[PDB]
Amino acid sequence: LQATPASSEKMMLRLIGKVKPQRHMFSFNNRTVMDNIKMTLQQIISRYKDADIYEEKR
Amino acid sequence: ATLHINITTASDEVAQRELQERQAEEKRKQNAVPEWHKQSTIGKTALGR
Amino acid sequence: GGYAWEDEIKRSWDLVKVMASLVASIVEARKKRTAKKNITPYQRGIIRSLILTLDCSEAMLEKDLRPNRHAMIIQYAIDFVHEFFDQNPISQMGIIIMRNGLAQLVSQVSGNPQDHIDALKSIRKQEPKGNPSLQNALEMARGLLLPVPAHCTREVLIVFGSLSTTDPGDIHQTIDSLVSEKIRVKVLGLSAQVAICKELCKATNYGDESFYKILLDETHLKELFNEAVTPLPVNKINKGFTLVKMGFPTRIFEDTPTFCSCHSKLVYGGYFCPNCHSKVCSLPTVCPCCDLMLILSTHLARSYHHLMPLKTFAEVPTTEKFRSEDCFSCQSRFPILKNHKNGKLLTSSRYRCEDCKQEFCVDCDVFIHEILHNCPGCESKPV
Amino acid sequence: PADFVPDSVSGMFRSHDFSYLRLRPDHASRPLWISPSDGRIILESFSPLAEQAQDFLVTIAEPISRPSHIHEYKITAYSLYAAVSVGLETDDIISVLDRLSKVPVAESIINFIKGATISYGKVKLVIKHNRYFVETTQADILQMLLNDSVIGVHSFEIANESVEVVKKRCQEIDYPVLEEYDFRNDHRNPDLDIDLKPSTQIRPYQEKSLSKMFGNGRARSGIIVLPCGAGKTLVGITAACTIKKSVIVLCTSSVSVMQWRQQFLQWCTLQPENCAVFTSDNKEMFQTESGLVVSTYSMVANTRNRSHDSQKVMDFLTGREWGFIILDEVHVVPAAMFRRVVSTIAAHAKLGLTATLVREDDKIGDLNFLIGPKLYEANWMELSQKGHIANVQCAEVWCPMTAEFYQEYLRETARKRMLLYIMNPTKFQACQFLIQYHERRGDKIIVFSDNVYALQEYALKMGKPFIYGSTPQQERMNILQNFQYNDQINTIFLSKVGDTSIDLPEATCLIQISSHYGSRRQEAQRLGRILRAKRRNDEGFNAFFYSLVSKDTQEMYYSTKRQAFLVDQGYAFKVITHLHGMENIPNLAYASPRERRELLQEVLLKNHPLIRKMY
Amino acid sequence: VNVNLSREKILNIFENYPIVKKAYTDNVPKNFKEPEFWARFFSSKLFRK
Ligand SMILES: [Zn+2]
Ligand SMILES: [Zn+2]
Ligand SMILES: [Zn+2]
Ligand SMILES: [Zn+2]
Repeated sequence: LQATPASSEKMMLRLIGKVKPQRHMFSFNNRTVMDNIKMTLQQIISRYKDADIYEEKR
Repeated sequence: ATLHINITTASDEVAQRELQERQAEEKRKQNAVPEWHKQSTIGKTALGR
Repeated sequence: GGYAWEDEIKRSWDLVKVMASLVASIVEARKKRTAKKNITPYQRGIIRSLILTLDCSEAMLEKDLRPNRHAMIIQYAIDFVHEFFDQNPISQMGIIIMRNGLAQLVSQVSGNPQDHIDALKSIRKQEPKGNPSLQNALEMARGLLLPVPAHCTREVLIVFGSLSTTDPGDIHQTIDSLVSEKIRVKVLGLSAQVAICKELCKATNYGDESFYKILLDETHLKELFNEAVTPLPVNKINKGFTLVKMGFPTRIFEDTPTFCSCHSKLVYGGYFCPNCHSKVCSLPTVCPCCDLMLILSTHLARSYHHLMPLKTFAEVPTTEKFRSEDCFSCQSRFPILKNHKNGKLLTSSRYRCEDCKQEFCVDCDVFIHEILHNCPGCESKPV
Repeated sequence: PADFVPDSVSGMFRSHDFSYLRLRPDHASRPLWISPSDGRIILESFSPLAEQAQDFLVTIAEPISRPSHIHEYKITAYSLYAAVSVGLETDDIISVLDRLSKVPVAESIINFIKGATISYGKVKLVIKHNRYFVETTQADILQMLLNDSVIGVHSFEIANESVEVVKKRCQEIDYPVLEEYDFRNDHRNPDLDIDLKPSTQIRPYQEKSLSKMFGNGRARSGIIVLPCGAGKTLVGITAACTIKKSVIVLCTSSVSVMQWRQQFLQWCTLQPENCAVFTSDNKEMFQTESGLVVSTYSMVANTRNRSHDSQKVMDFLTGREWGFIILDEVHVVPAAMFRRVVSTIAAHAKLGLTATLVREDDKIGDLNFLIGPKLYEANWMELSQKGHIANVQCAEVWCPMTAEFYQEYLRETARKRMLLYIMNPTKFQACQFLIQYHERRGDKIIVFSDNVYALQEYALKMGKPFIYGSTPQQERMNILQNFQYNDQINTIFLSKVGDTSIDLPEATCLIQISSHYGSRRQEAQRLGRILRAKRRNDEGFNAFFYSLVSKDTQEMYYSTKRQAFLVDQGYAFKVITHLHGMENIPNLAYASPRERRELLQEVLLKNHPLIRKMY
Repeated sequence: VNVNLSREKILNIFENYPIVKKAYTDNVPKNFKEPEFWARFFSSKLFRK
């Protein structure tokens, strides 16, 4: 997940997929919406990455 | 900030403690007395090229 | 409103202010001699099945004992195993540790001290950790002492280092089960008096609260470990007076190695079983071919001195006329013994025996109390 | 003597055979040996009743040396002056020394005790309305002074500049001057509400030093020496809080003035409106009736034409009767006009805080005349073993000089010889190897060299930052911040800037490439910059001190002279004539003979409003 | 931030807290995997309560 800092003007969230990798563009208007959506989506990809690591080890 | 958990089978974790022991060994090397300090260097040859 | 630095100087040099000192030592020695006057031929269980429970918890990492608690307990347990198998050869022993809330049996109940020494040496390398479980250790010892025969006394020695224990169940039911199985538990504690250990010792020892012992310093731990090698005196209510069948093997001599019946290895010497003609490596052990105890005369002889202990020698009166100027056992001259200027022969080092009335010095007195177990004067008497 | 028959083995003793003193029967408990020749006291620490004698000796005697087993003290006049001042009467000292010594106390030592202890407290220097008065309780003491008569109950006014001459002259006579401030009974000087914050804890050795200073309830002017980082500044704060009068503090650097102001406003309950700084940028003084002022020796003792504002501030300092002066780094007080700062300022109590109480000249013995008797010695081994300061491993690496370098060393003058023995390639190799080894261990390293050209050459050869006098201040701050935080910069090359009072990050390794002749003060100041490390709480931690010297040169002589002070503190400099890893290091600076020859030839190459426009 | 979850720790959580084991039975074989369930639980108000 590529996210934009608060110092930048345009708010946009880039998504990177796995196997050519799929790329998606998610632009937003408000900075609180970016903060909430990036922390929620970061938490869920952290959970999914931990699950994938545990499945790969087993 | 972000939260990560580790699901362990308690068999690798012992090895992880061994890894910590490795770091402890590094802590022994950081506090290790230099070889010229622990013993006398008089009988050895002089420093040079 | 003042300050500490504005006070007067401490003047600790000025605070320092500068015979019958042998009398001051000998009154303490007499108090030591008074505690030995309780000599009784109490019946003791010679054949013992001792279970040594050693703590291996986080409280074993405490450094009040040099250098850490866990290493000293292991070393003194090694010394205790050596002394116990030196003084109680017929008795068997197992070793259990409490680690991570679990009872780990590290050496099975056997009469060979070398296996227990190797097990303790192996445990010495590992680091103690966890919260100890008294109930798990007691249940493991109860399982270990179940096949012990009725003539062999069932004893457990718990070296408990921590102050609190976590059990998976009710420890009082375990205590009641141990009481019902005639298992006697002695607990040596390291920090303070734990109530559950005191209750367990009182219940297992028929109300005797003296079996819970707590050290004071290094030498007190040595003395407490050396106290446990003596067989515990049995109660009058115990009626397990059974004849025990054993044979005395003969040391076979052969220049050709043979397979032993116990380990199936090539050993030159051995001891052929008098019942089934099977050889063993060491004694005293059960015969692996017919389940018979195999002991020597010396193994029985090592535990006779508990059965007829000597009465402690009496301090001679100062005014009483001494029989000999020198010692009797080692003919050491008793000195002038003038503790102060007009002491004369005060607290004369002669120790009168209760039967032969012979005179022994303090060296002979402590030597008979430690190494010998028979009075030379009582044997020199032409009875 | 006591009719002792001289043995043939007493031939080479120059009248130091003390065998005539009969050994006591109960001697084994007594831990002392009193020498009648010079009052030197030999103490055994390993015996019982040693510390109960050690406190007695550190109250009545000055310790010459404190090794592990046998301690050596000196009975001197100034130690006895502080001994009687804190309440030890004459007969008590003789009785305790008689009780605590194997050999009997000789009559010469007893007579020395009586002579030094009596006739003390007769003459006293008091200050009344910024005017020095010497006062005596006995009348004829005024009439027996007819030689150094500087006159301008029984007391006469002396000049402010002549107080040092009076103190010297009265010390030559058997009437030493008593300099004690009864701040409890002093009401002319207005008090301060200065007090330590309750959150600040004071270490026991600091408490012992301040108990030496304030033993009798009166502030006694004197000198306190503590290691760098042991909290001498906190001792100054606590002394100011004890006296509770107006305080003037003198320092050597403006950054030291800033640090002292910061320490005052942090450890004690002093408002910033009571604090004033006399520096170039700041010259505003406190407007209250009492307070703290902090300044530098140079500005206070400036004989040059100072500015009008600084002149007004100096008039304010001189016209105000100060209750306390704190002279930081008192070893520079015996200088030419740094001596005069005790004369230009009328201060009742004078405390000199230092770490390096040595000078190469004898004027360091003039501080008892200027400030007062040496109140407290800190035992640097006792503080190191308790973790208060670092446990340094002092060492001296012997770098042999090469054949072509040593030939040029002998056919040269001393000034060029000084440059030439620094730049020997074996010292380059040793410094490079030590830097690499202690950087692999993860140590912050300071390399000291007083030669600026050598500092630059070593830093350029080894790719490390260098700080010297001509470096700009912002570049110095940037380099020090990179040294403190950036892990790629673990070695800094510092000139004599680092020897004096500048703020430095904590370092655990020091390599002394060169030095300023036989300066013991600079040696101990350099050692003091690794004595306050953060890793002292770590078990087995040791700091390192390397003095890289050229073998068979005059650098050996100066190195031994500099190390002569640290062996008095107890430090042992182990020689290192071999380094394991010399032959197997990847890159050796000046290993090839042609590179060494190029380095040698580089070192040898070193030595009417309208007419104004036309002009 | 990383936390290590041993299998014995999971069993102790189940024994001491039957509410967590009740949530384990109807979610882990049904919807999401066990580490995802534990990461959701550690960030929930139930763990704080
Ligand atoms: Zn065998
Ligand atoms: Zn058999
Ligand atoms: Zn005898
Ligand atoms: Zn007898």
